[PDB]
Amino acid sequence: EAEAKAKALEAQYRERERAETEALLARYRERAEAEAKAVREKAMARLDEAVALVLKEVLP
Amino acid sequence: IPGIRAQIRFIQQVLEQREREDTFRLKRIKGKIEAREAEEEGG
Amino acid sequence: KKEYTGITYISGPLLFVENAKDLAYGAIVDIKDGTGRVRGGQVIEVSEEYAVIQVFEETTGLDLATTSVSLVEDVARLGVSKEMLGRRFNGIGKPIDGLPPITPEKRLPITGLPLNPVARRKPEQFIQTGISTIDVMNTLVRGQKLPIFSGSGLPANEIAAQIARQATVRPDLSGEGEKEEPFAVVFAAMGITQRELSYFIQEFERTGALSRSVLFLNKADDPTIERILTPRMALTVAEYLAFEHDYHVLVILTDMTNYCEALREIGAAREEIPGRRGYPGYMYTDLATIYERAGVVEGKKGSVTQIPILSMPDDDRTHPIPDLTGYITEGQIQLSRELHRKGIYPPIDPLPSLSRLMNNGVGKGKTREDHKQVSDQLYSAYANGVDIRKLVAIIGEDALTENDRRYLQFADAFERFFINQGQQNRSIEESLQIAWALLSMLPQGELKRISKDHIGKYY
Amino acid sequence: GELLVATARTQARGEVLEEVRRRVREALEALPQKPEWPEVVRKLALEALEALPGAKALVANPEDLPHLEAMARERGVELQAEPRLGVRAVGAEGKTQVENSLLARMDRAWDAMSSKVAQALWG
Amino acid sequence: MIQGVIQKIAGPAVIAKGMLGARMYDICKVGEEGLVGEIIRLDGDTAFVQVYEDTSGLKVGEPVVSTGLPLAVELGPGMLNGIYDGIQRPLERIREKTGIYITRGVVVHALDREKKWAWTPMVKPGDEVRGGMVLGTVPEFGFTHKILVPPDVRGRVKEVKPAGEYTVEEPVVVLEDGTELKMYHTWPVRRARPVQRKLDPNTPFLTGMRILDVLFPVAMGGTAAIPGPFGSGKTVTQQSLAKWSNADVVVYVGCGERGNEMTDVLVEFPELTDPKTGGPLMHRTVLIANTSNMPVAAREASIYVGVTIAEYFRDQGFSVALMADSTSRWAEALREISSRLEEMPAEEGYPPYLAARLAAFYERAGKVITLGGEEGAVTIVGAVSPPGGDMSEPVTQSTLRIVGAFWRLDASLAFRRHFPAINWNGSYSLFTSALDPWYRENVAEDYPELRDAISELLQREAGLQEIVQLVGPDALQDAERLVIEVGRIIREDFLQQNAYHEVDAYCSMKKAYGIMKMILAFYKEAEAAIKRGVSIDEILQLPVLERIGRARYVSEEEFPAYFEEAMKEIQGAFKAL
Amino acid sequence: PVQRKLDPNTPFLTGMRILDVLFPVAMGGTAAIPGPFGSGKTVTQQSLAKWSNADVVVYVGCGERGNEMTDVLVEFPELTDPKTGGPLMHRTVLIANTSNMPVAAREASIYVGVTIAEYFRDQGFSVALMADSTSRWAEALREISSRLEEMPAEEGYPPYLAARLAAFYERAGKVITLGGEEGAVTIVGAVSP
Ligand SMILES: Nc1ncnc2c1ncn2[C@@H]1O[C@H](COP(=O)(O)OP(=O)(O)O)[C@@H](O)[C@H]1O
Repeated sequence: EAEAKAKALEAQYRERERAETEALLARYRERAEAEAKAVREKAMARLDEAVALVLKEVLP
Repeated sequence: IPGIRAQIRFIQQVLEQREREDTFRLKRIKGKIEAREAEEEGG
Repeated sequence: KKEYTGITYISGPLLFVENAKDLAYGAIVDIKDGTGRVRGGQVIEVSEEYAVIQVFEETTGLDLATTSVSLVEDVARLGVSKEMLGRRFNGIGKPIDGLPPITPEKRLPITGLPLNPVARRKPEQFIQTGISTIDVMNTLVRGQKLPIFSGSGLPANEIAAQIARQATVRPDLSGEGEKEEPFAVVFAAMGITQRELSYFIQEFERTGALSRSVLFLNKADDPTIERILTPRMALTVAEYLAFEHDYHVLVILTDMTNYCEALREIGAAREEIPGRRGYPGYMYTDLATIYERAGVVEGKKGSVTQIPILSMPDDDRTHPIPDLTGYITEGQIQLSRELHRKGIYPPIDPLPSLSRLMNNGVGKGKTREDHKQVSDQLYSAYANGVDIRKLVAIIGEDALTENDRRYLQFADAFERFFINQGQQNRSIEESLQIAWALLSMLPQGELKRISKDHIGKYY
Repeated sequence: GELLVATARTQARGEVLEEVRRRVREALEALPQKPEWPEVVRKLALEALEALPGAKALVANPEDLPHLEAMARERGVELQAEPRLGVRAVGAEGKTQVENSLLARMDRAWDAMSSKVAQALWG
Repeated sequence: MIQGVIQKIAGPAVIAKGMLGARMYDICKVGEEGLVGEIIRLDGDTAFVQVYEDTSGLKVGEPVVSTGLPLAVELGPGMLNGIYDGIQRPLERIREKTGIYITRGVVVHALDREKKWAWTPMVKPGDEVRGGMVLGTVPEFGFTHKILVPPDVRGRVKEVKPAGEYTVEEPVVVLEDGTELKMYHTWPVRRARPVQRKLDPNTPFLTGMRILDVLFPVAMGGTAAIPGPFGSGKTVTQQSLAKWSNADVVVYVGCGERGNEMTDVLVEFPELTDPKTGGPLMHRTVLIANTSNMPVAAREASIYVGVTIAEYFRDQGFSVALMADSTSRWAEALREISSRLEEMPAEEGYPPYLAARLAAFYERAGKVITLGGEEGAVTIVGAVSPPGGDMSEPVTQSTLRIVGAFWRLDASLAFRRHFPAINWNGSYSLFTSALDPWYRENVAEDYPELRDAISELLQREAGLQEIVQLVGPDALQDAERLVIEVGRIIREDFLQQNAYHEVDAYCSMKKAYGIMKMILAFYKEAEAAIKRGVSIDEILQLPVLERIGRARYVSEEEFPAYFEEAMKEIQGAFKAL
Repeated sequence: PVQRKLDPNTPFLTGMRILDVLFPVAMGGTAAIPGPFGSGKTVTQQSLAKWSNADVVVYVGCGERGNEMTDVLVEFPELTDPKTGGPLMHRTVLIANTSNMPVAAREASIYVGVTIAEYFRDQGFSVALMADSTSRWAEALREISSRLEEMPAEEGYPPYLAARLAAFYERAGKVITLGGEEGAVTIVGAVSP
């Protein structure tokens, strides 16, 4: 029964581990998509300026 | 032991000196090619 | 972009193109033809009226009629972004990460000369590994160049990236913390096969274990030329990491056999005057010059721990390649066929294997003062026992005395249990425990390369 | 997880940065037909002209070279042939043929300052 | 292309003229003996001739006019069955136009542009297709070979011909780019085919034997190697692999060959029973022979032709079984160049291009999913002649970490009954650990165990070996001759394989398995005998040892029941005594 | 020059008994010792010199590994010359050479100490030549001799295979210098396998 009880632990140990680690991914990924967007968004506004600047070096 | 030592001993060296020639033979060739042909910075 | 045609003469990987007054050694330019095709070639041996380019392509869809040079950049060498860290690379490094290019925080010529003679300082600090045996018998410290003698069809390779990922830079036990030690894992392969290449993707990529690492790796498939420079990258880059911005670094080579194999080809044509094994000295040179990134420079605890990693073929130091190493490097760590066969993980030889400097970072409650004699306990304790092991069909565990019969049994428990460990990531302290235990099988009437006092602390 | 976020952002910034590059590049291709364009011609035409100590003729496309009157008079006194996104020069025998592409200039500034330009964007 | 005739009568690697703008490595038409060149160095208008074909008429002013393009295999119908020169010339056509003797300038046309071969429309016009996309069916055998879009040759359809027997170069789709897919394509050897993405082994090839099929299990998509010494095993140790393979397409290619042995390959494949079919092994074999009398560059060609096929097929998911007849002659072929080209080779006359001429090429493919969306198992069999014999040839070290398996061949070992009795440490196939999943189910979970079980003894036995050589069984602990003798059967029925001992013509997983228990048992029963105190002699003198001694005399089918008795006969000739 | 070279036949004191008792030194010759890795040979050179019997200390590397190539410097004042009271470093010219060093760096390394020694020697000063991997010096020589038209058509050894060797040892003894005094010019050849 010291083996048995521990067997009963194991289930949960794999399950809870699975469920959470798998869940952690959801949280990260779906936040990754978002955070990726937010550096795009910072640029969007002040973006034009970049083109303008870059264009200016190349032009003469 | 000491016999079988001496074998290696023999080998080695014999292999080795051959190896001079490699270069020596090839070398002389290099000299030719380069002497006729290495004057492209002159023309 | 300075054009020059005047390609006269196209031989093998070499190429003349006229001019060569304007050029500074170690140069590269794109020759583009009618197809405009890019082939790439270092501009080597600048003559005067011509150059010598050593291109790397195939010269087909190529026209002597239209040739030129878009002057690319002679002394081209990397930029650098130490914070570009999610990077994964092939050879020289074009994104195998596929992530958008670095921010050249600085720009690094890959050569610059190593350290200062007056910079370096003799070792003084251990670093744990996640492996047992390779911390006990031979004990990892920072600024240590530990060659790891591999052989042919072996899983050296595995035990590399394996113990790689296990690793965590550590000196907690000494009385210091671990907060201010950045851990820089720099990884570099070469000559990678389809199979192997994915094992890579497996480890880093396993979880985010690239969470502290970069790949760089010139396939066999890839040109042997670009190959050469491959290390020089992370070599140079590594400085910028720890020496310029403290990390506690890990040099991880790959059979540098390859470099040199690769080296050869260049010369074989270039008429590079031989040396031994036809191989002209400077192998000598270069090899020195690489691992001179060891030692602790003042103001930087962020010193690099080095692992030079190659194999001998006939597995003798006969080959220059180990010899060389074996003259300058601080150790030796071999692996046996037998060993792997016996399934010992790590499968690392005994007496053949040794960390030359390791007193310094150990002991003193950093791993116990007792680590010392534990190291020479088990050495001789073990080694004796293989005497027994090897006299067995002659005289078995009968003719034997008890003690020595235990020293057969010691050996058995030593190899099987300690040195094999599979993939378990032991802890340095968790490694020492074992030691005690195994030795406990033998009486203290059969222990003495540790004081009884100390052995009784863990008996 | 942190590593997934990190890639995501860095990746994202590239998509932006590349866009800005493209617009300039695209812009540089709408330049040969501009009204302020003949003027630009001879700038790059001159730039190339400095680079060759030899000379022969100054070559640029239609939508380029015809406009050039400055060095249609000067240099080789010609408006010979056509290669637009640059002006190149010829002179002093072969092997000297140097260019200065508008797009190689793009690639010059772009390739470098993928850093400062990125700064102009973020920060 | 660029016009020239012989400018400077100078070797069979001559100097042409009028050849500026030249593309190195480009096929040409040269002279009048059907002669053809390769741009093998440049000097503006004057060009380094690579000379394939012979002359005995080298003089000045003889054509040397390039093509500005370079080499190509006519890929498509007709390859399977019927020999192909290293020129990819169906030697039949030649023989019919030559005679018994071979004669050049006899250009023949590789595929039948003059025969009627079925086709099928399957697509639509006003629509389009990309590379590697099915078109119709030209057939031949149950090894039916539809035709796909050749890639790099991919556009918008405009018609789709009605099914019908047509010539191979007949278009059968014309495209709205005015272009036309036809049923075959000549294609540069040098160019290497793209794919959808790289796939990797985990599945094991089986060459129907035991050594390299369990003891060094062969990987499906594998890579391999063998130095087979001089008049000392290789060739004849390589053919049965052909007729014991799970190949989709067998690709027999031999280079530099001895004519006679290909009068025992080429004319023997008809009289080979395809088991996946019935008739000629030539059903899925092309046959691509080249000899050493046949030129040097043909000697190269050979190789690079079966690459192309391998790729062509790989796309089409065909599980290439290529087996290469030693490169070393090839090596020589390059390396004789060096001298004549007045060059500084790599060591002892080894051309310097080596890595160059090996390495990319070898790691081109092996079980790799394609744009054909199928797994072409480019399973390639590297053979080497160690002409020095030395276990230290360049060629070796370069082989390192490129093959998947490697083995070496002892001669007086092999001169005996067991050809090939080799050192397994004179070998290694690390390509064997990823097949363990697959084995675990497929054969069994102790199918990988039981192979581990052998090796334990086999290398530890060396342990003992030395002491043998330090005295021999002459009063040494009763573990002795246990092992010794054990190992004997382990090579004798268990791995002494022969096509000719037709009882052991083939060997299976399960057969091997059977065995793996047969013996195991006998061993086991020896353990508890001797532990009980038994002297091994009588264990020696067991008939059931001979019952296992029929185990290469026991074919696979027979095996189940055969073995099932012997596990008893063991115990009867063991527990008892 | 030094006028006559006379008889070095007064032995060199080293302060460790048995050594000189067993195999003494004279005072300006050519000695040797092997001793590679493990059993820290460095022991000797430190203690040796500590007592010595020379009034000048001379050292360099040629192949010695980085940190250790710095170690020397460190151990110098640790060595207490009670003659001076303070450091042995007092009577110490130091030269060095790791191994990454410039080509002719290594080649000169040697030459340095030797030349200089004579200076002092000529002035009446007992100098103290030692050795770090004498054998490894030669490595470099091979390298050097490599890149040349010539070669070790010797046996993988630089031609001038007694050349550099010679003067290196011929120069020594109990000189009656130009200054008329003497400078003890003891050398120990640690080719140290
Ligand atoms: N499995 C085998 N059983 C018997 N003989 C074999 C076997 N495999 C190879 N041989 C022997 O190989 C000999 C010839 O060598 P071969 O294998 O053709 O290669 P090589 O060209 O390297 O000599 C044959 O005479 C044949 O007896």
